[PDB]
Amino acid sequence: RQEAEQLKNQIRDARKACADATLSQITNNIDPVGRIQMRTRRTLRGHLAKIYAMHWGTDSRLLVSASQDGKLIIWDSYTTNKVHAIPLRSSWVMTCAYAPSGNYVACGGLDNICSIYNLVRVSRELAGHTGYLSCCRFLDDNQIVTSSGDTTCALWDIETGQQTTTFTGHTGDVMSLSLAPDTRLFVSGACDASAKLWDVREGMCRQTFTGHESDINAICFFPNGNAFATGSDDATCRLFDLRADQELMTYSHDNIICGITSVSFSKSGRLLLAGYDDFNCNVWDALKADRAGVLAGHDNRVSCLGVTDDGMAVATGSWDSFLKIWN
Amino acid sequence: ARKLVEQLKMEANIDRIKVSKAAADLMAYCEAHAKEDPLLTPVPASENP
Amino acid sequence: DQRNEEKAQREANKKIEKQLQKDKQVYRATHRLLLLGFETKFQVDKVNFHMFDVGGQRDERRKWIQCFNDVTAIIFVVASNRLQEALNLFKSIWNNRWLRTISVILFLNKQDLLAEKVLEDYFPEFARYTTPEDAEDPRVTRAKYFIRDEFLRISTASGDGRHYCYPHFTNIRRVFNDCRDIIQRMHLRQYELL
Amino acid sequence: EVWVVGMGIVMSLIVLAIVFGNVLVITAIAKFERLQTVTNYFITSLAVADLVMGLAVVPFGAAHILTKTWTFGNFWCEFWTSIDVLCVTASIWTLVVIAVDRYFAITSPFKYQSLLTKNKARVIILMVWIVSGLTSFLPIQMHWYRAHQEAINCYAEETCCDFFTNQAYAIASSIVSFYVPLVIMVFVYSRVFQEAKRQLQKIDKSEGRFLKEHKALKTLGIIMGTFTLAWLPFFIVNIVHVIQDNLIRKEVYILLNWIGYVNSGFNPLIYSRSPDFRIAFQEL
Amino acid sequence: QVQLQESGGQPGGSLRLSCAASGFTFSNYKMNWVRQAPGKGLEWVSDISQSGASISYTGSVKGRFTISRDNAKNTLYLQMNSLKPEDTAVYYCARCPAPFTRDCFDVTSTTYAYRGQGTQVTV
Ligand SMILES: CC(C)NC[C@H](O)c1ccc(O)c(O)c1
Repeated sequence: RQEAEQLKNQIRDARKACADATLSQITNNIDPVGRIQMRTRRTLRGHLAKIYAMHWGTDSRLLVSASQDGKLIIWDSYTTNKVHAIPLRSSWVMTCAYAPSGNYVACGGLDNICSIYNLVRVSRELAGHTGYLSCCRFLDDNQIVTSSGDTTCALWDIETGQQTTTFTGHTGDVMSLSLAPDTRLFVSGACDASAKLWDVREGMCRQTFTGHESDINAICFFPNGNAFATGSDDATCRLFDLRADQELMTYSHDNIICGITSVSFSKSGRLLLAGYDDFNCNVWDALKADRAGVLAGHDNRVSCLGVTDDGMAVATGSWDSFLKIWN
Repeated sequence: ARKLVEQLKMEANIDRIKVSKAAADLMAYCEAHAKEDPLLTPVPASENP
Repeated sequence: DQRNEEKAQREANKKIEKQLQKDKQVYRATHRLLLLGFETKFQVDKVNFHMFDVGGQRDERRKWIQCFNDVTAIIFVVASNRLQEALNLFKSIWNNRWLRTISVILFLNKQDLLAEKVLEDYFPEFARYTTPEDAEDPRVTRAKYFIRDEFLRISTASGDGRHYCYPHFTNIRRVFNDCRDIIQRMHLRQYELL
Repeated sequence: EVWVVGMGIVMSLIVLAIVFGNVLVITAIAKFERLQTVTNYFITSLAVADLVMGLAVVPFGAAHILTKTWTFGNFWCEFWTSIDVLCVTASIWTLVVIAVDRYFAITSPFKYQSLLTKNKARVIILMVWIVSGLTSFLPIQMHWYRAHQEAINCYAEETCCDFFTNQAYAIASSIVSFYVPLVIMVFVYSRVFQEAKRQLQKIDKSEGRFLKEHKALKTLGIIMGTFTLAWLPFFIVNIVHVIQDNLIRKEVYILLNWIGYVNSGFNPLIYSRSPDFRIAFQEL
Repeated sequence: QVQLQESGGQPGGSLRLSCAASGFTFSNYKMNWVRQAPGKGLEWVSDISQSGASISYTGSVKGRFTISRDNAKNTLYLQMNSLKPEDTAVYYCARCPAPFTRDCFDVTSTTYAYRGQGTQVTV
C-alpha cells in the first residue's frame, strides 16, 4: 500500500544523483555528416498482402519475410529470386525469425503458436501461450526468446517442447524485443511505457526504465552492449542506458505526429534508423538529432525494418507487399 | 502489491556510473568503428551489391 | 561454376512464381470477415467467405485490431449499462485511423429479449422519442428502434461516403446480400458516381 | 489571308493541348507504380491511341488546310488515311472496354477481382488494337475502298490527298467505328446508372434523416454526353455523303470531322477522376 | 513516469474531484473519467476532448455533472452537482493511450496499473 511508495523515491533520488550532464551538452564535437540518402537497390515484389514483419538473415543475404497472406517467403537479396515459399496454417503472422546458423526459420503470430521451420515442413509447434505473439528471436538452434501479449516473455526449448523460464510480470501487453551481442540478456518494450531489461541466467528483472508517455511499439539494442534505443507511439525515439539507468536524448521534431513502428541501429551505432507511420522512415543521428534524411518510398506504412549482420543494406518493409533494399 | 514491494529492493542494490562516463563509451564506439560503416561511409561502386 | 549457379535458382525462381500466381486466384476470391464481440469458411453461390474470429485474445484491443485493416466487413455483434460499454467500442472502431475505410455490419441481438423485459431505458433522450414506422407492437418498436437509431447516430457524423453501418435485427444470406452491397458501393465511390 | 492566319494558331493549339495533357497519363502511370492496377492499363491505351492522333494525325491535319497541298505526296496519303482510322477506331473502342470494365464491376461484383487479372488485360487491348487495325490497314492499303466519278481522277493521280470512300467502305466500317460503340456504351450506362440510383435509394431508407442526385448525372454527362456530342455528328455526316449528296457544303466534312479530334483532348481530363491521379500530378 | 493522482472526497449534496498529470504533455490527450461501483465491473461516466469540445456522458449521469479540463495546470475537474444514491463508486481517472486521436479503449479490466487509486465517492 503506502509502504512501497517511499522505496520508489529512493530510486528517483539515486537516478537523478548520477545525472552529471547530458549527451546534448558533452557532444560539442565534429559536425554531423550532412544530408545522406539511399535509393531502392532492389524491390522484392512477391507478396499478396501487407508485410507485417521481416528479419534479415545472419548470412547477410537471405532475408525472410512474413506477410498476412499466409506466405513466408525466404527471399534472396542478391539475385532477387525466391529460395522457398512456405505456406502457413493460420493466415496471420506478426513476426518471423532467423537462426544464426542459417538452418532454421521460426515464424508465428496471432494464432498464439510459435512454429518452427527448417529451410518447408514444420518441426515443433511450441504452443502454451494465452495471447498473441509479437517478436521471436533465436539464441541457438534449440532456444528462442519469444515475446507474447500475455505480459510474459518466455524461453522455450525446441527439444520436447518445454518452457524453461517465464519472465513474468509486466502489467501490460508486451511488444517487440531485442537481444544483446553476448546473448545472455534481453530487453522488452511493452504497452506500459516501460522498457524492462530481463536476465536469461537468473530469470527475473535486472532494471526497469521509464521515459515514455505512451505505449512502446518496437525496440532495438546498441551494437556494443551498453545501451538501447526505444520508439513509442508519441513520435519519439528515446535512447536509454545500462550503466547510468537514465535516458539521454529524445529524438523528436515539431511536425511529426505519427508513432514509431520499428527501430534498428547501424553497424557502428552512429545512425539510428526509425520506421515511422507517415509512409516514410527517418535516419536519426545518435549523437545529435539532426534527421539527416527523409528517405521516402512506400505508400502505405513502414511496418518493419532490419539491418544486416555486416551493416550493408537495410530492408524496410511496407503495407503494400513491397520490400525495398537501401544501400 | 505484496510482490512489487520486494522487487524494487532488488533494483535498489545495484550501483551505477554517472552519465558523463556511461555515455563516454558510446562516443568511443561511434568514432573508432567509423571505417567499417558502409551506410555512413559510402563504399566504392566496385564492391556494393 | 558461374553458369550452373544462375540456373540453380532460376529453376526455383520460375517454379515458385508459377505457383504463387496459381494461389493468387484463391486469395483474391476469399472474402475476409471478423466476428467481433477459430476461423470458419462458408460459401454462398460460389464465393468464398474467410470469416475470422477473436475468441482467445484478451480484452485489450488496440494492437490486434490494426491487424484487421484489410477486412471487408467487421461483423459487430452486440446485445440489446451493457450497451454503453459496447458503444464506445463502436465509437472507437469508427474514428480509428486504420479501421477507417472498413464498413461495419451491425447485428442487434434477439428481439424477444427486448420484448419480454418491457412487458430500464437507461437513456435521457428516450421519453421524447418520435418513433418511425415500417416494423411489431408500439411498446416494443419504440424501444428496439432506439438503439438502432443510437448506433446510427454516430455512423452518419463520420460517414464520408467510404464506410456505412448496415444494421440488421436477428442468416448467412443476410450477410451475402450485404457483403455484395459493400463491393458495389466501394466501386461506385471511386468512379465519382455515388 | 487573315482567315487562314487565325486558324494557324487555334488548330495548332489542338496539337499542343494533346501532348501537354496526354503525357501526364504516360509519365504518371509508368512511374508511380501504386496506381498501376488492372484498370489503369486500359487508360494507358487511351494515351497511346491518343498520342498517335496528337503527333501523327492532328499536326499533319493542319498542313493539309494551311498550304492546301499534301507535301508528302502519294504512298503516304494511303498511310496517313490509314493511321487516322487506326487512331479513331482505337480511341473509341477503348472507351467501350473501359465502360464494360465498369459494368462488370458493379453488375457482377463478386466475379471481377478474381476473374480479370493483368495477364488478360493485354489480351483485351490486343483484341481491340487488332480490330482497329483490321479496318485501317487491311482495306485502306490493299485498296478495297478505291471506288467512280472523281474517285479515280485525284485519289491516285497527283497531290489530291483527300478521302473518297466507296459505297460500302463508309457503311461497313462506320458501323464498327461508331454505331457498335453506341449500343454497347448505352447498354452499359443504363445498367450502371440503374445501380447508382438504387444505392442512393437504399442509403436514404436506413440513413436519410440525419435533389442530391446531380452527382450521378454530372459524371454521366461528362462521360456519356461528351462522347455522343463530339463524335456523333462527325459520324452522321460520313453516312450521308455516300448515301446522298445534299449535305456536301465543302466544310462540313473537314471542319465538322475536326470536332472529333478534340474529343481526345478531354479524355485525360475525364478518365483521370480517380483520387490516385489527382495526387500524382502535383509532383510533375 | 505517468503519474495519475486523484484528490477530493447524504444523497443530494455536491462534490468536486481534482486530479494531476505529471510526466506527459496534457494539451493533446483525450482524458476521461471511469467509475466502478463495487461488486460489478467498470462502467463509463464522462469524456473530455483535446480542447473542451466533445463533452460526452453516459446514460444516467447525463446533465447532472459537469466536467472541464484546465490544460494549464495539468488538471481536469469533475463537478458533481446533484449527486445520487446510485453513485457509490470509486472513480479512476483514465487516459487516452495515443496523442492526437479520436478513439479510446480505456474501459476494460486491470491491464493498466501504473496510476493512482482514485478517490472513493459514497452517498
Ligand atoms: C478523312 C480521314 C482523314 N479521316 C476519316 C475519319 O477520321 C474516319 C474515322 C473512322 C472511320 O471508320 C471512317 O470511315 C472515317
